Amino acid sequence: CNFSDKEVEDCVTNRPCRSQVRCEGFVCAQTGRCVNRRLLCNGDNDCGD
Amino acid sequence: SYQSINIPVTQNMVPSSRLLVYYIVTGEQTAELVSDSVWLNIEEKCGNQLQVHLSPD
Ligand SMILES: [Ca+2]
Repeated sequence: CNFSDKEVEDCVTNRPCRSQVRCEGFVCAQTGRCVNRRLLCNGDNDCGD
Repeated sequence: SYQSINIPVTQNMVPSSRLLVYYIVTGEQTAELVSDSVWLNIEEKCGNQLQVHLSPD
């Protein structure tokens, strides 16, 4: 048959999105992982990069 | 911004008062009680303000 049994299309949406899950910690710049503020400068790469 | 402490100074304060201000903030999973206080110097205004004088002078 064929690969790709799924299609995704772009949309325009007025609907609001609440995806902004809060991060009290440090939001990693590239990865956006929410690391605890205590893990900065501990010598471990707890974020990415 | 936060509201000022706007409360009027009351007659029960007149010798002196102490303002303490505090909040608990519970960031991450751990609470910290945060607080400050200042000494308030209030006028020695009497509540009844009794005054005495002789009628002739
Ligand atoms: Ca680290």
